[PDB]
Amino acid sequence: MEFFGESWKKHLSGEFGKPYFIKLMGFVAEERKHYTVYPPPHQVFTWTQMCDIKDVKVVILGQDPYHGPNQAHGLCFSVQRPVPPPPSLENIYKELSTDIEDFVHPGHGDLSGWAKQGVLLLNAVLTVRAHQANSHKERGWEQFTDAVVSWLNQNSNGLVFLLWGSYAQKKGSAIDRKRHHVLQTAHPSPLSVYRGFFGCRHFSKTNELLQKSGKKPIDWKEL
Repeated sequence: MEFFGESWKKHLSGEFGKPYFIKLMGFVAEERKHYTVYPPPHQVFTWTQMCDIKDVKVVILGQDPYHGPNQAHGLCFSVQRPVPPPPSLENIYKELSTDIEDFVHPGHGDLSGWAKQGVLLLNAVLTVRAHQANSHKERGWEQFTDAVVSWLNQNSNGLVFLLWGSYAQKKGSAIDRKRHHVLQTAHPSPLSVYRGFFGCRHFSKTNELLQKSGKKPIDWKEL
């Protein structure tokens, strides 16, 4: 697989030969003949290029990639310059400013700095037709990302999973809470942020949990 991180390729290569995945790649290829699909080919697996698979420490599960021009770049919640941070990400920064004492709003929404430190920003569906939310759901991506979550669940220890919102909580329902830490709350979207996300303190809690398992904490201000 191209544009796919080496360490990830070594452990997930088995998925590449399965019927559902081969069908999925065919479907996405067909879609790109007739539509603009985001993210562009080289950014569909950005989440595998930022850090080694064994350096993953924290997992944040998302649902669908952004469907507007230049927004999605392979990481959930993240947008690259010059796109302004979406409402959900602004709410994430708000929580961070009250939770992590040294947090400074960077004025952009590119979360590459977190990905570099082992924060896996994984969407459940990895492509989308331009301007059409959820247009690529149930074509095989969910099985693939379930396989990625299953691999981490069984081959890693002491990961922190942040499950925000209904979709993420369902997808993360299979995580072994004896081996990993699971923090749950409402989605940071303006529509639900007041249902628990504000005040969840997931960022300091994550660092506290990482230390107790002997892992290096995330420097959340490092964006």
